[PDB]
Amino acid sequence: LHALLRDIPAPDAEAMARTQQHIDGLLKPPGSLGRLETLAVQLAGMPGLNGTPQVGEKAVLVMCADHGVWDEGVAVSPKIVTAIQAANMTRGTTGVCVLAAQAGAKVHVIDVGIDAEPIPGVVNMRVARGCGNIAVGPAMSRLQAEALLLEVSRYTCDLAQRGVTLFGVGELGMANTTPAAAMVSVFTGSDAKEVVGIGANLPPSRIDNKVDVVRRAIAINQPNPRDGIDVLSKVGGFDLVGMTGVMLGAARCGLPVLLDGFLSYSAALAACQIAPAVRPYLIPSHFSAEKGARIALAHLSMEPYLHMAMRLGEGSGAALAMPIVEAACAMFHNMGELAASNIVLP
Amino acid sequence: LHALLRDIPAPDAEAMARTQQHIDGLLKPPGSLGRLETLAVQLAGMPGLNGTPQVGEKAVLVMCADHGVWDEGVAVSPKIVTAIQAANMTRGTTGVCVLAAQAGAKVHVIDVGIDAEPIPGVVNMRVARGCGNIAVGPAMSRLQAEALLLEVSRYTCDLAQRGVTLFGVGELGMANTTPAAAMVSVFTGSDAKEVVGIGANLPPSRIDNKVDVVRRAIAINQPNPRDGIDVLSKVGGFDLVGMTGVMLGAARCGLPVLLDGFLSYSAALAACQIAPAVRPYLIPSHFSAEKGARIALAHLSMEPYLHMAMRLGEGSGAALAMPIVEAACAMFHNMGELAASNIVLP
Ligand SMILES: Cc1ccc(O)cc1
Ligand SMILES: Cc1ccc(O)cc1
Repeated sequence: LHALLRDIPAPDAEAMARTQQHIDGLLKPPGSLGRLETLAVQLAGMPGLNGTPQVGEKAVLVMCADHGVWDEGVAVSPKIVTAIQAANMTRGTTGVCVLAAQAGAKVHVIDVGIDAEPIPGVVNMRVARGCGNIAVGPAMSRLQAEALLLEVSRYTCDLAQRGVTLFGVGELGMANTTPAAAMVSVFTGSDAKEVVGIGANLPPSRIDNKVDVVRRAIAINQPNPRDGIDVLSKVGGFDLVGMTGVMLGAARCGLPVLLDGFLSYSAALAACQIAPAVRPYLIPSHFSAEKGARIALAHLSMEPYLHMAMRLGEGSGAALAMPIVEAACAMFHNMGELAASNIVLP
Repeated sequence: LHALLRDIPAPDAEAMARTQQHIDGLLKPPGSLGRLETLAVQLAGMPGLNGTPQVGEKAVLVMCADHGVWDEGVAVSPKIVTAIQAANMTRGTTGVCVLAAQAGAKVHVIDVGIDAEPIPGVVNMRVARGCGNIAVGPAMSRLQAEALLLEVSRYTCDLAQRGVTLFGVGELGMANTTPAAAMVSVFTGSDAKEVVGIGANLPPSRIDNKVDVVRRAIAINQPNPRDGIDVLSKVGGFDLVGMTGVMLGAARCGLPVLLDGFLSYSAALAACQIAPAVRPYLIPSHFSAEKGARIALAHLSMEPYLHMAMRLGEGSGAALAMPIVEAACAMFHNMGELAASNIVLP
């Protein structure tokens, strides 16, 4: 794991320069394609991409797990929905499945800690039958966190070997917006009230209790903000840990990762805390409708492309932005050049 | 034309109710898919869609024309670029071509007034060899405007007959951000300085002159803000007129139109002024980086989905949002239902 972190590659400045120059000569006024140009150069700097913006196969990794904090009444969704939906992921009827198919991406469902019998068809990396209730203790042990990180990380890089060049990260876990808020608060030094949202339609009344639970989790565990692993293990979850693992693996493999929503931003904060080298590999998708979104995004210095008021999760936003990535590549590769049309601009 | 305007259909409230209800039973927390749900219901209300969100063939209509105001030094792009790029549109090397191909849409290049010899392969609907210099007079006659409106409108509906269900609107005309700003100012009652932008890399120095030209166009012509045709003919352009025509035709045909950037917002203001019934057919794409964008959008009460800092034009933003539209349809049609999984939410 030290190795892992040690070996994350830096972006290829040379490839990026070449990229920029090529983009500048395309059939348009310089800089006119805005963030599409910026995205393209960003991809060019990614070592697993072979010096040019390209997209091979696409995959969306969905990390599923249950949380003990559910017992604190912070979620109106029945706990069993995690297991139900996980099964549904195998049948292609879920939101992320539908959008991924639309984007030509494959969905990988991973059970990192569902509190139910194992589900056939789901990748089994289960740590436990749900994590500990962060309200009264840690979610898990540091060892457990590290091991899951390693395992997911590896799994991710392995896919790379099979032609995957673009990852999407997502989750599924009833009550997961609670640990997500706790992490955000901790990492950004924001107060709980400012980052605690409605999650999956939590009634307005119930908010206060959710805020209290978050505060308690923090007071009781005293996670160290300078230690991302410490934070994850204490007030995080298996699903949160697995998402961070995808980010770590993609980065190590020198490949791009598309973020999803709020939950994903939390995992991204942890990943960047653990290894800043991860940053350049992350690509935002949409601007989540969860209350704590703006703060979390400011801390990652990220500006999403999509404003859809989405808050479903599952990696649905990631799948939705995939076409944008492909767009930047198409632009890079298929547009004609100014010089070829004898067009000369000041 | 009175007929045309008279026959624009109202949205189908019945279809929309059915839509909403179906969306509500899908495999997700109610309202969790945000604007994707809203978009879907919006499409369901469109009469040419046959009571459900669907997308058949896609087309992007690019209206090309020159402007006399070019002579006022408001644009650094050589005037001939309009004609050059128009030809390029026929070869599939332009920005909109590349993105449309990515979206599976076909590009229709229409010459409404290029100041050059006719270009083979381009649809010929040329009014004149460039419009009048709005700085010292009207762009064209009212008759000319009406006729172009009619003709484009018809052309648009005709495509509908051939399986097209989703339109994209774009333009190509050196110096066109000038009449666009004039229109915006007029319709929104905003001062010129507030809506005049850099266009295609106009140098910061040159701005002042651009602002003056806009003011002059307005003072001299005295267009009537309550009369959209009056405004278009006076301080608009052939390209601006044609874009409005696409919007009018799509609406009459009861079909959706995806807007592009700043230029398209101007045409949309005119269209809504001329026929408010057009409104429900319009769908924003991206949030253009042109200075006057926010104001123009506020007046249309529209919030774009994409934040790409784009300012190329040509209908590039429209092509880029097409996949979003298809996403909303896929969601509507392919997701499973809560009840089927025995999932019960409060
Ligand atoms: C120089 C140029 C190229 C393309 C375009 O759409 C406008 C201007
Ligand atoms: C009820 C539900 C459905 C899907 C999902 O991802 C979360 C909760």
